[PDB]
Amino acid sequence: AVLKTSSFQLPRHLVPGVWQKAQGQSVLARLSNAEPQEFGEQQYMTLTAPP
Amino acid sequence: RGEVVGESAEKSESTATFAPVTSLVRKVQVTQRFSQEVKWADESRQLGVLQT
Repeated sequence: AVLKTSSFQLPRHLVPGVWQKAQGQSVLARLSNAEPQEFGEQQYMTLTAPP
Repeated sequence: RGEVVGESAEKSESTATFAPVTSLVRKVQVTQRFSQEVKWADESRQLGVLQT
């Protein structure tokens, strides 16, 4: 009988890199600019009703 | 196997045959626990107990 590669049970070639679906990025990071902040709760002052 | 062929006699085929075998894998560890007192004692006296 002729020799065939089935008698070797060859292992697969694992190729580098990972294929991924795209992920949706932040909208808020594009639509509203980051203000520089120090650590802790900020407070903002607002007009409630005019004269 | 070899074959003895006369002049103009037909040559046969005889072939090597093969089979594959797979390993397993084993992880083996030793962990030894001691006080930092044992370390300072060994290391200042040069006893070599941690090297042992």
